[PDB]
Amino acid sequence: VVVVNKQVLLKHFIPGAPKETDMELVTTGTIRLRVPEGSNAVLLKNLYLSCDPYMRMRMTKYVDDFVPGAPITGFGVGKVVDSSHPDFKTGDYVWGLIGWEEYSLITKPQGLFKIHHTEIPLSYYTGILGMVGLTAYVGFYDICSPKKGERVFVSAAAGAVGQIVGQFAKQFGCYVVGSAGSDEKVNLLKTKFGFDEAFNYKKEPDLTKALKRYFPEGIDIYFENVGGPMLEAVLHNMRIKGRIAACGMEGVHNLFLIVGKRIRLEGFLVFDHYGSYPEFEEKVVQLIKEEKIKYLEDIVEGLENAPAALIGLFEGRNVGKQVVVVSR
Amino acid sequence: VLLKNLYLSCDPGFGVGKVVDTGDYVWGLIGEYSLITKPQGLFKIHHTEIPLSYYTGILGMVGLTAYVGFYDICSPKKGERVFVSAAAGAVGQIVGQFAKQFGCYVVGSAGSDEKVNLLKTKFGFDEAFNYKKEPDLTKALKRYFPEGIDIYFENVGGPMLEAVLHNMRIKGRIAACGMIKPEGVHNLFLIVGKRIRLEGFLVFDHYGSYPEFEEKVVVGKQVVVVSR
Repeated sequence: VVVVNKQVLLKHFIPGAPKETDMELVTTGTIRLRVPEGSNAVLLKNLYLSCDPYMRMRMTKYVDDFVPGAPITGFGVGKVVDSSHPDFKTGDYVWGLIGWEEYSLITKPQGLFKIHHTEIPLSYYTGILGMVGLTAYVGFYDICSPKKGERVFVSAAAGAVGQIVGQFAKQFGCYVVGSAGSDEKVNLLKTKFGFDEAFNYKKEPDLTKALKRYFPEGIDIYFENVGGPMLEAVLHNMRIKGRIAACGMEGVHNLFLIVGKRIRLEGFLVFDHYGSYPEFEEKVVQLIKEEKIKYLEDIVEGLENAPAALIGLFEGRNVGKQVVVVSR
Repeated sequence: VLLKNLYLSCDPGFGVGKVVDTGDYVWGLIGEYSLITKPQGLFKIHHTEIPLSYYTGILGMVGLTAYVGFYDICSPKKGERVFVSAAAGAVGQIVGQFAKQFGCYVVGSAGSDEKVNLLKTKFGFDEAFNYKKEPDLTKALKRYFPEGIDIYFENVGGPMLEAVLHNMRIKGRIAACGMIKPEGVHNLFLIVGKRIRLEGFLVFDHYGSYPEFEEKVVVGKQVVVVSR
């Protein structure tokens, strides 16, 4: 039994900006609808794919590089078509690292997360109930060591992770301000996403002065997605014993302030915190069913459009988390 | 307290005195004699058997800075790989010896051969180099740390910090004790993929840790004297 398996490949490594033509759709590839006789594997029918900003790095030659001539890979959601592994069976829904294709043979099924809540749209497990949401959870609740009433700044706040960090922070009793690159997004953070305040970093000539304006008594917590001058502007406006969770990130000349302000600047990677996933799924499903958290998805239909969607996200032309629908 | 002042330190003041109005020896922030309105700034010197002068440095603020910065902020473990900038300075020298005593591999940085060669003899450093006869600090640190750096005791900043970040291991730790528009660091994103903790501290928050500290093992740490 053989079926068409369209794929989106990385055409080649790149050094500036990315283009639709750095990827290619191939439609002359096939797949058996069975896992190899003798492996403990699972074959997935892929439903949804996430476009996440860290995927830019994988296109240039210390995470795992993409491979030229092979399917682009990334987080997504699938249905189990066939499984010779004890922990999965036909019809189970899962999320994990999958190919940019219609079908993925998962050789190591233990890298998959079981979706227990098939009653909440499955595309959620590409973001808020996925890697993105789990990033925000561990970055805020763990790395920031927050306390009620503290003063929180989120850069790229309009992005998928930032929006979630801000709502966890508002829910925690913090004062919350956020940064974005367009008026449409600054307004949504206030009107959709519960942020106390928000500005367009591009309307502002002096980021230090801007942050002063929103934080008269200074900043306790910075959720960092950006770096550079924005970081310098935070350090100038940071309070004693403040905390910076470095989730993502030219030059910073401001660091000596870390000494006199007793600042903790710590990087993390969501990949170390998979053990926190079951707790996280429980909390966030509950918030969503309680209608206490808000979430917008940018939905693009068809693999054929995935390259454009990814480049769209890279440029910041998305509004809320960017999702590709492969099928059903 | 009216104190008769015995010893003065020089950092960038601290000293040791005797209580006149008694016989208690103390250390703390002092100015011949000093009137003290607020005396919580004065600590007792609970071992008059050790020479008292040492309470301007190694049994004083300097030593306490090294202690809390290394034992607390760096979270060290035996066998880890430690780099100390300004190693020849009063704090650095002490950090390095706490680290060697803790079982760590220890390398240090200084600005003159007299001090470098001093660090690699008297003060027990495994390695030491002179930052000014080194075109490429990144390459230099690589030379002394083939398997990379777990811990950086930071006194300097700038390009040295960039050089440490390039050479730092996963989950490494930087205790920011001091930093000399300053020079930029262009390297910080490495903090993300390496899961590095970069934390500043000020000894002034840690006066409570002093009793603990005092109970310890048993061109110089320079004490200017005043009396007998």
